[PDB]
Amino acid sequence: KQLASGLLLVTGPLVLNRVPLRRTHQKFVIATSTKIDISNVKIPKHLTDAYFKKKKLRKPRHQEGEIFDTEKEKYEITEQRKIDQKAVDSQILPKIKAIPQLQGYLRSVFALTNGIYPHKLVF
Amino acid sequence: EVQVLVLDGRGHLLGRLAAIVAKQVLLGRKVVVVRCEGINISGNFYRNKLKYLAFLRKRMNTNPSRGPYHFRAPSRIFWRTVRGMLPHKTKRGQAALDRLKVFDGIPPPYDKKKRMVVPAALKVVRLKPTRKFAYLGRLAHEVGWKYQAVTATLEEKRKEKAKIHYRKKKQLMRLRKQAEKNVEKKIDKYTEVLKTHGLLV
Amino acid sequence: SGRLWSKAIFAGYKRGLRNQREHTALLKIEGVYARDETEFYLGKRCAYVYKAKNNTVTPGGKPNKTRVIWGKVTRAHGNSGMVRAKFRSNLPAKAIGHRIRVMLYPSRI
Amino acid sequence: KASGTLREYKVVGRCLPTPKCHTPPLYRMRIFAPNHVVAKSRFWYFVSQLKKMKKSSGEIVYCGQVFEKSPLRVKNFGIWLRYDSRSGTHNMYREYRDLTTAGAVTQCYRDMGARHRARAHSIQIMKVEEIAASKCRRPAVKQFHDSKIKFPLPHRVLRRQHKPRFTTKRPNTFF
Amino acid sequence: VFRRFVEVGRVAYVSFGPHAGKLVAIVDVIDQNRALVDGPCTQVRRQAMPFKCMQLTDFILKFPHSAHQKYVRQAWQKADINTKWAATRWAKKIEARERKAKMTDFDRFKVMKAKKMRNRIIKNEVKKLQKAALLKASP
RNA sequence: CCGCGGCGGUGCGCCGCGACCGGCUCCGGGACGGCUGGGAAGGCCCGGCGGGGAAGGUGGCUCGGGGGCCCCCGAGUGUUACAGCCCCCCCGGCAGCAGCACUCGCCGAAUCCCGGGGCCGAGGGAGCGAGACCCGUCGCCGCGCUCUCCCCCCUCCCGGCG
RNA sequence: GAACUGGCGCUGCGGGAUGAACCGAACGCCGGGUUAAGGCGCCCGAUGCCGACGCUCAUCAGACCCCAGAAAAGGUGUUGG
RNA sequence: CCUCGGUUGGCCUCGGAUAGCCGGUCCCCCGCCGGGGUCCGGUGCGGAGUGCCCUUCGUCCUGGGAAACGGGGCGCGGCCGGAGAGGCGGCCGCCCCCUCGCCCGUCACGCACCGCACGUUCGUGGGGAACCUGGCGCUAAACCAUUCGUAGACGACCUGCU
Ligand SMILES: [Mg+2]
Ligand SMILES: [Mg+2]
Ligand SMILES: [Mg+2]
Ligand SMILES: [Mg+2]
Ligand SMILES: [Mg+2]
Ligand SMILES: [Mg+2]
Ligand SMILES: [Mg+2]
Ligand SMILES: [Mg+2]
Ligand SMILES: [Mg+2]
Ligand SMILES: [Mg+2]
Repeated sequence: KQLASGLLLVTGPLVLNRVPLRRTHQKFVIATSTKIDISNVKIPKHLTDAYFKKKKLRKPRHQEGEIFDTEKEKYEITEQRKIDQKAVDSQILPKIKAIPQLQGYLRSVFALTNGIYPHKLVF
Repeated sequence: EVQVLVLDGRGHLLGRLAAIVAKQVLLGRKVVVVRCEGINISGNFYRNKLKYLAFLRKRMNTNPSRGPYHFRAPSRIFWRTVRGMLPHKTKRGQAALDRLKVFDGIPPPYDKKKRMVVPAALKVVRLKPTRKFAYLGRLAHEVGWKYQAVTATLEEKRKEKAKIHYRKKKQLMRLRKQAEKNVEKKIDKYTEVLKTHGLLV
Repeated sequence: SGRLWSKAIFAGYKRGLRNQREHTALLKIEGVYARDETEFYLGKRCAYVYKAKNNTVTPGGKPNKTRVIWGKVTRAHGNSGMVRAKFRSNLPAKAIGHRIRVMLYPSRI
Repeated sequence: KASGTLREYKVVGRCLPTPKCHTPPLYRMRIFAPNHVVAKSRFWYFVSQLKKMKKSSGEIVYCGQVFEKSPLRVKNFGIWLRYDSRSGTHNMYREYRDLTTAGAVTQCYRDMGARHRARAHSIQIMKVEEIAASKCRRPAVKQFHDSKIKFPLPHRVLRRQHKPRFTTKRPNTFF
Repeated sequence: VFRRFVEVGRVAYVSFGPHAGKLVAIVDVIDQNRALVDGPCTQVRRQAMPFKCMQLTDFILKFPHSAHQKYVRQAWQKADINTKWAATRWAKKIEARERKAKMTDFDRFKVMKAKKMRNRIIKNEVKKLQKAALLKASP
């Protein structure tokens, strides 16, 4: 589904291409003509943009920056995100397993060779 | 194209070939033109020879050593034609010139490569069949070139070496045509998918 | 693991025979040799990538010697590909006959 | 007069009714012009040469295009026209094969321009008829009267010389 | 030489132009450059078309020149062209040239994977044919 | 004084991305209608009763050339034949109609909708009302609902739920 | 040496390679769009159109207002009448 | 360390004709390989540069198909070919390894860095001084000066010297 802010909520089947539940901009992606029917799947209601909004920590009560904030440099995957990814992927993996060799198609990375040109390509 | 582009000047029209080449080299794209003795110029041979004999007569009479340099080799003849189509007096034009390379025959870093031909400058498509033309190589040998005979011999020796490569290619391609004749049931499901998608009609 | 951008060549600024306007550049994209083919690229973002001596901060990375002048393709220029583009700072003349990427950015597809 | 694809206009005109002949004769002519604006102007040129009347002393009562009666059957056209060269002027007769009579006159304008260098303003076409092949005179047209006409297409020159501009294989012409 | 000519009733293929890719049979010839072509069953009505656009085919119909449209379509229906052509080697060649253009990104992946095996089976087996050819040590 | 507080204005230390709105412009689709010779031709109805005509001459014939006295090519033959073409019909019928079969026009009070690319954002107290008080979400223009009552279809804290 | 109008002088800009006067057009500093005259093989922005029809072979071909080079007379070279 | 930036898969080749070409086969003849003639196909080139080859998310369970005769080792030793600018390419024997790598499946994981650009290759790039590090090695010329006069305005040139 597309979110309320217009950012597209997309996912990679994380067990396949290392893309979790993540927003992406509509104008910055290439939509292909290949669709998989994902009707009757359950998207949890708590996936607003406020969920994926970036959380910030610095700077609580530090004006002169001399002792560097060497903590929080590691963004930690909250367990809540883990269950949501597994929950959404649980009902989407068997469905993508149906159409043959979709996984390898999704495992692959789109690229250009010294042949084809994007205008000639029909996605 | 990152790779250098090799062209076969045989059957090509001097000005028609150079105009394409000059633009092609003004945009980067290092270009090599081999077999410069195969370039053809439109018009009967005698009137083209007179055009170069006129160019021989253009010369600074006070000091010809500073006058126009009448290069005689067909490569140098073609190279000079391109030089007129480039801004050679400016830095951009000089840099473009260095990207070009011209050869008589085919020297042996290039004979092992697939030559290319431009149709927009071919004598077959640009000249009416009932028109007289002239060879650059024959014209050059008649205005001072000293290497018509040796190039023709060396070019012939190159041709025979190519035939051996072509007989081997046909041998290996026939062997491959036999190969798909053998493996047929282990390939049918892979042939068919390429057939649904336009490859191998 | 992918080229991911169209490769084009800086052909020169828009000009007459004796007046050149450096604020737009003419780019020849490999593979497009007609006006009607250019419709795909008419809004995409074109980048000119070069290197220098001093290191310059790289977003999402460490400092390096690469610098980029950004721009975007405006409208087709004449009967055979060779679209014309505008850049934030007018391109240096040393880039003529060099590579400019067309970056497949904002896509109407 | 410039050109384009010519169109045949029938133009009917007359003088304003002067209180001497309250019903002046109506005059009709066949004008070949790119558009009705030019056709009306060409009408007065031929009429003022023909009879003593001007645009000020006359009017157009009708100016409409004449659609081809049979634009789907090949036919041979005979055009009688006169034109003035660098020397004195001449009367001339030519024959053309075309589906539409306006298409024949267009051919005549190009053929006249290509051979005798006669610009369109130098040409006045007086007569255009549908000519039966038995009555044709120009061998250029007589050679196309055969129920079992037979010819190949000998030299098929490559016209896509720039798509691609670079290719390993030289083209072939015979087909 | 000259296997095919420009006859009355010769079927030609409109390479470029408004009716590019269609099939048409000429009815009459004009001024060495235009021909009165007409294809009733190929959805191209009767009109003049220059000789520079059409592509001559081996198919020939028999009917009088300047024949009316009803006679061409029946001669097109009997000994019908759309099955001889289209299942001629030329036609399936251009239509497969069309399929390649229409191929989508997912399809291009499947072809790339399929072509990987296709050449793998060929390449690993031609090596068996050459090694089988090496057994040549006869005087 | 503190809150990673709100509300107002004013900002960003640099480098950027996007959104909608408006002005200007270049293009792209989709559909509607008018006029004409109330379009010209054209398509189907094996067009049906025919009459007439000729050749870029069908069949049939004549002479000359080849393939197993039999089958193909060329040249003279004319009026329908084992093809066709043109005019007149005594009259046509149906469909579509400047054709999403791209033959040939001019148009929009007889004209509307949607989309894309590019450049631009100038200006800054518009409150006749409360006697403004958090900041004028205001003028003109086009609208929607309520101060009237009923219905109809999804729904919904639902109330138990099979 | 005169007549009418325009221009140069006093005038920059685009085109004519080049040029006081020709052709277009007259000017504050800029962004977008579109043109004029003129152009679009390459120098050099633009025809890298599957441009239309013909004519023309030149052993001094021809190639665009002012303009920068030609006549009388000839040709069984070809094309049309 | 100082400096120069480019680039962002490869194509390893008949000769050529165009009013013709390309491929394949059966018989004759050139010292068990080519050249001819028949026959067979394709020819808007599909044995196709509008083409071909490779194709990269990495692994772990885990089967089915391909192969096993294989790959990769700057590991070695050796052979052969290329002189037009060979500056290259091909091939044998030994040694390490594993049935791994190629398609279709089973199974789960990796910073999933929370929308963002210069990302991705060539590349262990080219160039310039310098330290350490081992092994194999070599121990010279030019110019001046001085002579010579086959030379000479001066330079330059020809010359000689345990
Ligand atoms: Mg309409
Ligand atoms: Mg403001
Ligand atoms: Mg003036
Ligand atoms: Mg003065
Ligand atoms: Mg003044
Ligand atoms: Mg000027
Ligand atoms: Mg001039
Ligand atoms: Mg401007
Ligand atoms: Mg010019
Ligand atoms: Mg250009």
